[PDB]
Amino acid sequence: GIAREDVVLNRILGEGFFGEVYEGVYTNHKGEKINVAVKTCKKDCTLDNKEKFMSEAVIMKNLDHPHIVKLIGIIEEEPTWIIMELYPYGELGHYLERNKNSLKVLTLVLYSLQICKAMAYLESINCVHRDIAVRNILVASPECVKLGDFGTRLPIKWMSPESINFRRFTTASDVWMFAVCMWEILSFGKQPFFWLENKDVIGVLEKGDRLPKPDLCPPVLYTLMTRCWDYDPSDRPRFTELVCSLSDVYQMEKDIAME
Ligand SMILES: Nc1ncnc2c1ncn2[C@@H]1O[C@H](COP(=O)(O)OP(=O)(O)OP(O)(O)=S)[C@@H](O)[C@H]1O
Repeated sequence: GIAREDVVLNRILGEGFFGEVYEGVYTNHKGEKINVAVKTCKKDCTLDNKEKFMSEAVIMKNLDHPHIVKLIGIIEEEPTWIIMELYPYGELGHYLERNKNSLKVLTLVLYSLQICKAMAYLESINCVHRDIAVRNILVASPECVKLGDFGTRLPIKWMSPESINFRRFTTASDVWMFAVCMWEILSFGKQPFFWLENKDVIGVLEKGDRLPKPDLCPPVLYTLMTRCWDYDPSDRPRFTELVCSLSDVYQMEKDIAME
């Protein structure tokens, strides 16, 4: 496994819920130097938050999809370190903001498809991710993003009506939220319903109003987003079907870009 000696902290990366995340270098059993992010848990909330820290680590440790953040190892002895791959382009929302002028639709559709592949995997195990948003999606390379580790100020503007109304979260509410994430991506990181305050969102939804089609979003893709935002969760597509529709859209946008 991994030993603390094999991991050195170089700078701060940022504050996570449970504690500071640092940038470091892990050295392999083969002597390879891997750039890592090291998650830390603040020496605090006795058992409960510290149990939740470890429990979330073990899930991510068992997760292995090419478009979910990669857990490299866990150092359990106090102070506990979770070693993740470092994703050098940071958060998708920031990365979309910076590269607004040069990103084309092909790529926006590709990031959407990647996330949706990750969700199809989660869907296969009836595991609900409740934080499918550009702030929670990391950029591994211009062509590769990874869904972060996020499955009580709730993300109301990202949430399905059932979730806002009853705190029900199912794979179908993740489908609703995933379409909101597509909307963020296609809008270059705008916050959904930025023009409202949280308390106002449900009532807008309840009357059938939806996020408008982003300017660079193909109509075919907006129709997919529309189906995702069906009020009735049974009528929303499943992720396995989104993956197929999204591959088709991607393939069309590539041909269009190439010709
Ligand atoms: N593998 C990574 N590569 C690059 N930046 C990362 C990585 N993991 C986290 N970050 C960044 O570190 C900061 C926050 O870490 P997060 O995991 O988002 O915090 P969090 O979601 O509260 O996580 P925990 O487990 O709850 S502390 C943000 O800047 C993230 O973008």
